[PDB]
Amino acid sequence: KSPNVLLQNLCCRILGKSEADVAQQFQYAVRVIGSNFAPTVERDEFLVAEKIKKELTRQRREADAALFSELHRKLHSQGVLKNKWSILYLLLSLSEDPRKQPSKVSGYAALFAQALPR
Amino acid sequence: VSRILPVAASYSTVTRFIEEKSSFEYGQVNHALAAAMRTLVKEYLVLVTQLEQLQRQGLLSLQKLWFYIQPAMRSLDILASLATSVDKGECIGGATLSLLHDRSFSYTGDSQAQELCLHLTKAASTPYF
Amino acid sequence: MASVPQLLDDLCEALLPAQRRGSRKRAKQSLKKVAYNALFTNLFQDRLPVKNRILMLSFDLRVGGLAAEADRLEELVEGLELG
Amino acid sequence: AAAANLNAVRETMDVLLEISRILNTGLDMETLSICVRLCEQGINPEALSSVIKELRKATEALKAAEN
Amino acid sequence: NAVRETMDVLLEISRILNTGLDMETLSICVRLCEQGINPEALSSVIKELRKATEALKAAENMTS
Repeated sequence: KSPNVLLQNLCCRILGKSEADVAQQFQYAVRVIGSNFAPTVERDEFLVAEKIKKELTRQRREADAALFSELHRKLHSQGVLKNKWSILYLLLSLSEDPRKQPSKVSGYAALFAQALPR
Repeated sequence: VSRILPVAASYSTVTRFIEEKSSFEYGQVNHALAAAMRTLVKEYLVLVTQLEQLQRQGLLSLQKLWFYIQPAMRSLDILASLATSVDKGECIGGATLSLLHDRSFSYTGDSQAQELCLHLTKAASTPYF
Repeated sequence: MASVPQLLDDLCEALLPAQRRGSRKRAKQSLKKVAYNALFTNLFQDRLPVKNRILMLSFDLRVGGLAAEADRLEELVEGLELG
Repeated sequence: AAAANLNAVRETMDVLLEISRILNTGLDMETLSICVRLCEQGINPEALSSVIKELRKATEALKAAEN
Repeated sequence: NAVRETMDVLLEISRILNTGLDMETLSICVRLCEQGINPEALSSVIKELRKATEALKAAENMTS
């Protein structure tokens, strides 16, 4: 239940090995986590969803984007958490694109929008 | 507000210019320019909406907006300068590409403007290419 | 290394800061008796990797705004690497 | 009430599973809740995402080394 | 000197752990652990004895 206990168990699962077997990996992850414990950018799921849809279109997955938007509507209807933005950011960072070949154009955040920090 | 007004004036000019260069008689080149500008305008409007979300949070200041509008002001200035150049030069085609290379050498040195113009130039020369 | 009662009495008197001098002697004896009772209870009644536990402690410090103290303790632990 | 909580958790988990399958993230069910709920304690989303990416890279390296 | 330095490092770690453990207690604990005493048993007895010592100190302060 402790954040450290959760980290140890998650490292064991990610490595498929013991926590002591991931102790060095666990140590690196612990260093990374204690480096920053809170997000430096606020939670505004409108922009997060906009980025998700933009990525889906960049993946030529407009139908999948519509399915995702409908899922977002259903999930916000089943809202049970208050900081979903972080979970959404995690899902976007965990997202992979086997549906498209690897080639992308760089976006902007200062010509485009940069997250005003929280 | 007058200082902020510059970016909004750029927004209005961009709306007008993306409408004007949207015509097929303005060319598919001008159409692509307006489409890329529309993507950028979508980014700007999304930023505006996020700021409006902060205003619904009641947590925005003229400094905060202006500071948040500072990079936005710079981006809008770059885009609006490009639009004003395209309209005043009426470039359509190889002249447009030549002006693109010229203005890219002129916006060289500023990495934000240089990178945005590089993306726009690649996208716009894709059709002529 | 001493007799379990001997070391228990030494440690109990160490915790004990010890009215009459007979009262002080009785307080020391009571501390020894309580320690003996606790040890007997533990015996009659009778995990995480130590590296993992130290990692959890340092993570708690760094989360608790003690990232520097976590680093100091981690340095002590790494020098250690009794359990 | 607790059955309602369990049902809601299952529904949220199913929604998240669908979101993950649509994102093609490759994240496993083991990060059903443990991954999200641990970050729900207020973890830095960027740091947590970076840690997850590092774990994924290390796991891929470990799988390649085992193979 | 090796035992003393190890005890000093362990005491530094414990002070970082905010345990308020004594060096004499550290040496006694080292002896017990080499003797085969459960760390859990030692720590539980330590906590119980610390509580008892605190209660006795409070009582004697009211008993002055």
